[PDB]
Amino acid sequence: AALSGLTVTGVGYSLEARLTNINQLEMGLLIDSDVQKQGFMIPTLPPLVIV
Amino acid sequence: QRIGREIRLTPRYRYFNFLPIMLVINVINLEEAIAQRTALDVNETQVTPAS
Repeated sequence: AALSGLTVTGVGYSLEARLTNINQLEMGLLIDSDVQKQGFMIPTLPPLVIV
Repeated sequence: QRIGREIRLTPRYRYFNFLPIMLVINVINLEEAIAQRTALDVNETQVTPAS
């Protein structure tokens, strides 16, 4: 009774394929380097004195 | 944007024609004549008065 009305059919499919080219036409992941340089400088402070 | 090795031939020639003389013969029904009995077409000189 629970299976009354059950019909099962296959609709479609998906297929995995990889394009192994021996010459290849992809650009991968580009690798670079950049330089960030900082400037740190040191001032004076108010004076102290005894008279 | 592909990589491959190729081998090429460069053909160079020409056929010229000088002599304006030549003959051709056509052969037909060669097999049938030897396949079947053939003999002796007579020019029967029709002496049975009709000519």
